[PDB]
Amino acid sequence: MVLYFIGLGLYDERDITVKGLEIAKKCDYVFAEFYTSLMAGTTLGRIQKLIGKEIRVLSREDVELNFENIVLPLAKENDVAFLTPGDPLVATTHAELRIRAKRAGVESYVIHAPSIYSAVGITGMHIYKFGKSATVAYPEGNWFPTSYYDVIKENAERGLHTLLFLDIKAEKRMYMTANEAMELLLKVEDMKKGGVFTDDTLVVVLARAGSLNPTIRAGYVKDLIREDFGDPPHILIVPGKLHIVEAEYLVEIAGAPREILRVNV
Amino acid sequence: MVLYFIGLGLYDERDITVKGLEIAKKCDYVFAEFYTSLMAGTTLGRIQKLIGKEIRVLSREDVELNFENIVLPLAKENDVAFLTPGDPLVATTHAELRIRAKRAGVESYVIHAPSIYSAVGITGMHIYKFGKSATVAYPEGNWFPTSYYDVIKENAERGLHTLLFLDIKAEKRMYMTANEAMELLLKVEDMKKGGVFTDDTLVVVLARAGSLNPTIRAGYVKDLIREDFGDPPHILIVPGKLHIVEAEYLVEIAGAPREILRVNV
Ligand SMILES: Nc1ncnc2c1ncn2[C@@H]1O[C@H](CSCC[C@H](N)C(=O)O)[C@@H](O)[C@H]1O
Repeated sequence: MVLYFIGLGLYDERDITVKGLEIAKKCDYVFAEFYTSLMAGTTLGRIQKLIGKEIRVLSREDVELNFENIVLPLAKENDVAFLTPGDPLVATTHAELRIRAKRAGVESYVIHAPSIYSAVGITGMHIYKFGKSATVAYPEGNWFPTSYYDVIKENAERGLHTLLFLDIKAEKRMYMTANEAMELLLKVEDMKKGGVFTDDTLVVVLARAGSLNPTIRAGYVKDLIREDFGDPPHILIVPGKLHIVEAEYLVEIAGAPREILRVNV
Repeated sequence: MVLYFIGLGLYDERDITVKGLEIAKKCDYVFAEFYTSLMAGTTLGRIQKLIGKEIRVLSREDVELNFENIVLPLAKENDVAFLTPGDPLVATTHAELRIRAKRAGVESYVIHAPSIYSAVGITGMHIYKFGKSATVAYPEGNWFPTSYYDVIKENAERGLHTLLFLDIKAEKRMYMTANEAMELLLKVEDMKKGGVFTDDTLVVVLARAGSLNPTIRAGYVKDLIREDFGDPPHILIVPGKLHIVEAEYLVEIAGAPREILRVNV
């Protein structure tokens, strides 16, 4: 009679919370989805071994089209778990699944876990100063979306930081690197000429958040555009005007050039 | 030989990540602070039992003034952990403590935990639509803080949602309720008269996120300002322009007035 949305965390199988793990172990059936994102630091097998239950993976169609036919039926006479990378419901479409549960007469509970949305706090930048977020999507064919560029402009104009989620082709396990994102942004700038993203723009790259050894680098596009930030996933941030304390952290912890203390503060 | 920043999570001792627990259990010394937030579902004893170590609790003064004299010295010859509610680097100044660690020759690592900043996803509102965040602080003496009012105004003008962290006076066991936050906002409104926060403003309240049964309520200030949302902690949200799906969730899950379904595109 109960459905549990359980978050898996940032990177590997140990990023789930103790609460999530224990609940998952007591569920009769355990489902999971890896289309909204991937758990780059582990494998389905390792997650299964930790939970001690076989995990049935669901595709985007399985969920968006048949959630009420695949998952909910079992939740009627059993405790069912639905695992998702990060924190449940941080992905825009999963909240509606709670409504589906309701109309099916199934109780649902959410077990939270760390999300890159909150993990960016490790960049040393004040979380309250992050504005609207955006996703840098790979262009394709005659389609060249650029709304993420406008988001940076609007945030920066108000002295706010911009968190940029990078595109991912989960099915094919293809990660967009911060380098590719920087190249795309420069391309958009050349098209729009808004003076929003250039070689002189200060950016911050956070790679493999959740890991004990994430890569945290800060600096100007001209210097970081071809730098190796390690394996995915990568997150890109365009800070607004920095608080001195934010800048000091980027310099001392993220290897930012001393120049940011007088140019970006 | 190292210092660990480990989050404890939203509500109880099981909100710590498996990663955080396994590491905490192997540290030689464990410190913690419980003034940045409130974990309403646990106690020091239960946390100690789970980790199997004695925990020395530090006050805001111990940390901000003497972190390098109380914690860092031991981290030079031992494995030390510093525990905090939620995520250690979200809506705190703990990030700066990493700078102190570096300058003291101590390597530090961060272990994330669920944060209220991302947990708001359970309100059904799109995470990317949250703009700048703010804190509603208790007036003191002749001092009446009001900056949070301007944050709401700036976000709303952009159609963005506003997350409002509520004040806390740990040593006095005072946890600002959503009701008190609403009362303060109405007073600021009377002064600035910007039409930002009135009895007709739609707001969302999330209390005790992390628990299995958090209170999630949406409605007009006039109706919710005297409603009982249960024990603290609470956070207040002022939605911007709602998506249909956002409104649908608030109605179905948060008991919001069905009239908000009719969006004024
Ligand atoms: N479980 C919870 N439910 C509702 N609000 C919460 C909460 N935990 C924290 N808050 C809110 O955030 C304030 C503390 S701010 C510190 C937040 C913490 N680093 C984190 O990552 O969550 C509280 O006063 C309250 O307004």
